[PDB]
Amino acid sequence: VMQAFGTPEKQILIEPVFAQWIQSAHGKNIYELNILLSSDSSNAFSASQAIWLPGWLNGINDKSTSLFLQIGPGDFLVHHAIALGLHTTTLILVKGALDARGSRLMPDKKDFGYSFPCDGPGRGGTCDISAWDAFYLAVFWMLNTIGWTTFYWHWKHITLWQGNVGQFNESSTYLMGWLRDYLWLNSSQLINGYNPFGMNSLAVWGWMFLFGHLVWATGF
Amino acid sequence: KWYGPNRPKWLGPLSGGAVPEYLKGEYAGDYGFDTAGLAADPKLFQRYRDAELQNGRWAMLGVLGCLAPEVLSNVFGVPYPEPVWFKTGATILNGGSIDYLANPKLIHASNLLLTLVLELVFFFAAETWREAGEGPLGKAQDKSYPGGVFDPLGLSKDPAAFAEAKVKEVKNGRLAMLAMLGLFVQAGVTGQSPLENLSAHLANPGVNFWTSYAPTL
Amino acid sequence: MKYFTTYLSTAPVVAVLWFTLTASLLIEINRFFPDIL
Amino acid sequence: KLSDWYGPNRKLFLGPLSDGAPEHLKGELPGDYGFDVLGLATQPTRLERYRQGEIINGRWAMLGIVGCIVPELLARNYGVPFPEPVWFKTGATVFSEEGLNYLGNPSLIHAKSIAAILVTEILFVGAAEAFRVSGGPLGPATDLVYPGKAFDPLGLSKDETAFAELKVKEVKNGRLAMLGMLGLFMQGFATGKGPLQNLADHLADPTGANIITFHQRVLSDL
Amino acid sequence: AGPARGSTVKVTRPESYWYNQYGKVISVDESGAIRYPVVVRFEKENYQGVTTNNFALDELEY
Amino acid sequence: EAILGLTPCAESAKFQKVLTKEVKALEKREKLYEPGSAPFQALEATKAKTQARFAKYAESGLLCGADGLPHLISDPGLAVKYGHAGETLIPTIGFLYVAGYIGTAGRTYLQEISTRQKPTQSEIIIDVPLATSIAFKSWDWPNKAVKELASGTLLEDAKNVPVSRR
Amino acid sequence: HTTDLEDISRKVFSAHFGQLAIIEIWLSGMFFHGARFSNYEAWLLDPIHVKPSAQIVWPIVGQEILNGD
Ligand code: CLA
Ligand SMILES: CC1=C(C#C/C(C)=C/C=C/C(C)=C/C=C/C=C(C)/C=C/C=C(C)/C=C/[C@@]23O[C@]2(C)C[C@@H](O)CC3(C)C)C(C)(C)C[C@H](O)C1
Repeated sequence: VMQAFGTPEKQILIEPVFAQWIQSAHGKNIYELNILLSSDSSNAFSASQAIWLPGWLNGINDKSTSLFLQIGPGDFLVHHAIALGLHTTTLILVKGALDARGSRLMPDKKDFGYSFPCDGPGRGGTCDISAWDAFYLAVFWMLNTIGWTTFYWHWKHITLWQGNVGQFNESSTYLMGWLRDYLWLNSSQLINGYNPFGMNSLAVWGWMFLFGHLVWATGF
Repeated sequence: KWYGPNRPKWLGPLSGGAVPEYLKGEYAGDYGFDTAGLAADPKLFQRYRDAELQNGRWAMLGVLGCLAPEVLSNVFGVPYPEPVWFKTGATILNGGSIDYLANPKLIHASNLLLTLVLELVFFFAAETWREAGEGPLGKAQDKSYPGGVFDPLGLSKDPAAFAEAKVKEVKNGRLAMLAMLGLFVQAGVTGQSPLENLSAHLANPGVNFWTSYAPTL
Repeated sequence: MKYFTTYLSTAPVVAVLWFTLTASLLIEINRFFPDIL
Repeated sequence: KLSDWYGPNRKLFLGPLSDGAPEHLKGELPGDYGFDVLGLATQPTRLERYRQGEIINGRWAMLGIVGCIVPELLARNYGVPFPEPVWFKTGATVFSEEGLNYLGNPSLIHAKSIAAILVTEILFVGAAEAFRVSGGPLGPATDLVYPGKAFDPLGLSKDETAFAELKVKEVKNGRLAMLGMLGLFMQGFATGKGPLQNLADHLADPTGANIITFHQRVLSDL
Repeated sequence: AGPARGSTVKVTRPESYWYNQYGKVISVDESGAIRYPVVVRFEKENYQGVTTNNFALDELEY
Repeated sequence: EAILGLTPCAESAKFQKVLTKEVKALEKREKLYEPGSAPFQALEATKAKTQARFAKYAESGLLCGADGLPHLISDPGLAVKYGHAGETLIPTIGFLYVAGYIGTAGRTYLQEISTRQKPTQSEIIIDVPLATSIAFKSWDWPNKAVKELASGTLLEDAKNVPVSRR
Repeated sequence: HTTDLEDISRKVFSAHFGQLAIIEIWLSGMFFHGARFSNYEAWLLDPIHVKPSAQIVWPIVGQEILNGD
């Protein structure tokens, strides 16, 4: 809503300082925090028989490698999204396993087994009360959560490799950025794999892209 | 100074109708003053009693602690950076430290938030033990008057002396509370130290008043 | 009016009223003191 | 009859919408419109103390509002030479050179020391209040709010019904006066002018001088 | 022994909706053939929507 | 003070770039209208507010990133050491006071009506006097919280809590 | 609620009047917004160029950007 009203300076952009601290301790010097391996005077740094350190520090302070990528507010939000997905998947599965043998709505669930449809419309109705149904519910949450992690990994690399890390840093803090500068923009060549003019070697991935859309919708 | 039905009262000789009924002279400092009826509920009265003693005892240590480092700097030559009470605090800000008795080998504290967090944690423990009335230092005899480790000299053993000393405590407490409220308002109005405020009214009884600041409002 | 105040005391009326006041207060604060970050 | 102001058929604060009164407000008191939304008088001891409190603050407010208005009224609409006629500026005029001169006239009181005014106030008004509560030279303290021996010379409080209607007239005039006083404080804070200046500006341009305009101005100064 | 009609009991039958909750005794049956003689009434209805149930003596704490 | 690789917004060029970009957009919109007309006045009010807002962010010690947008510091130690406690740490205390108040008022009203004849009628028809009294008496809610905690009246005992076959 | 078809008919007829009342409020609104917060008189001179508009937004929290040209 801040981006939509033309006021990007009124975004809430929390720095991930705890992850930047850990990165600083590993030897990244971009956050000017000077601790452990990023301080010259520390015991960890000056450990005589360290000897992996010159190689390591060369690697960790090179933009080309993905050895501890730099992070900012966009990284803070998605990491909390992933946390939401891990906890929510866990909650559905843990409830599944801990309410497996019985609950208050059905105290004798162990006598029906892992997978059964329901216990009928009585007691207020009991659809999806078996532990198998908890698994079935949790798979949607797991796909959503790996979805969020792979979208982040991809967009973060695609911008690093093209050089414009600003794109990710600027756009990743609001959801129209994901929709427009990630999904919408990077679907241009894919959907031109076969056109009225002709076809290129992306035509197989084009077709498999619509096939996926169809199979997903058929599941509904 | 006393208890009972014919104790000192708050309007003195003219205190016939000035006493509410629920104040029957059972607790220390009953002068039959409660014009807003706050203590009419007897559970609220127990609460407020504890509160009046907590505010009072804190006020006593406070007024002693607001005056003592100024006096030490004045009388003796103890080189406090900003020894005034409303200016202490800022010493730990910027890069400055807090040195007890202005000696940089004594506490040498520079982390404000570590200080505050230690204080809240220590208080969360000790205040929870206070409210429960039982803890490491023992079980309390009364919520406001714990005794035991808290009374190492055994001055509460004698019953009559204890009854008197409760009246001494609550009256010093009240004074200290008015002192502290004094300190706050004086700082807010005059902007100077409270020993400078005293010196200014000792030098000149006259104009050096609240009625040199009142015209400016 | 003899039971009209009891109707006003019911949950959706009290909710609409309370949200309206709370919303109005936040709007008026955000008129006087805008852009607090 | 004393029935529109007492008992179960009294007039209540919400008007036609009123479907009854709280339980602690029974309708045995003057000016009981059944208005205790924050429930401050749910204890009976408090309801007694706050009854007295309301009447005393009212009486003092009625004397206050009149005192606050009239020396401005003389100085504007009659031309009495007051140094500072505005009530919130008066009081520093004892630290002037001519002092506090009743009606302007420099021989009338001519006070210069706040110490004497304060000490006489503490003594005099200290006495008068302690008498009010405990009883004193002008009678016993049988009723704490309506004594009536020395303090009712014209014998107005004798006709029972008339006493119960006058009682309600006291409270309601007292409430008006406390709202008036509160208005003097806030308008003092808001405008920095006197009350009758404010009344003059309202009367000049009613739309373009009120509390709405004031809030606009505040908003324009951010 | 039985509870008194009108007394308060606590259910200790684990499969019940009202386990660890308190109910009022309405009736006790005195025959020994009856398997659940005590009738208890509760304030909170269960998922079925009923508020009463028969219990044995070894399922109540009185 | 520049920490964590961030520049202060007061001495950031990208910050100024952003302010320029917003003000330029408003100028373009103003070109269409006449210098005295009321749309014009609206766009001027908008531009004024905008410049004021950036000025405020500049004198608040806010810290800008490479994007030129202010960034908040949420470790309390870093916040307090470098004067950024107004970004998250004070709001924390402010939220936790108001949330404790709302909870306390709600719990109080519920514990009060639970002793009535039909307690569920007092949930769909609110006892408005009772609710206002509770709302205003609950400003000192830690009194009740620490009392309940230390005394033991906060928690129901496990024997009285309904639970499943476990 | 009931089994009586007369009582049902009566409820239906009366509810119908309430629907017409709410429709009439909604139309009155459209005419009022058109009389007091629109550019209808401007549009009447130049239908081809002026775009019809009859909802203004209040300035608060930055929403005034929705008041387009
Ligand atoms: C008195 C009201 C009240 C109180 C004190 C609590 C307290 C709590 N809730 Mg509960 N809850 C409530 C109402 C309340 N809730 C209501 C009305 C709902 C239905 C939406 C829920 C649904 C709910 C869920 C699904 C969960 C909690 C959880 C919790 C616990 C953790 C905090 C939290 O998750 O907040 C979150 C609170 C909400 C999501 C609901 C908002 C509550 C509103 C804002 C306040 C009460 C409104 C009420 C109408 C006020 C009327 C008072 C007036 C008449 C005086 C905490 C014990 C969590 C828990 O179990 O932790 C272990 C949890 O998962 N609550
Ligand atoms: C009884 C009654 C009534 C009343 C009343 C009255 C008169 C109540 C008045 C209460 C009052 C006036 C209570 C003040 C307390 C002050 C305290 C606790 C101070 C602590 C101070 C401390 C602990 C700290 C001090 C410092 O931290 C400081 C500040 C700065 C630092 O550099 C140094 C140190 C750390 C040392 C009514 C309402 C009139 C009518 C009703 O009917 C009956």
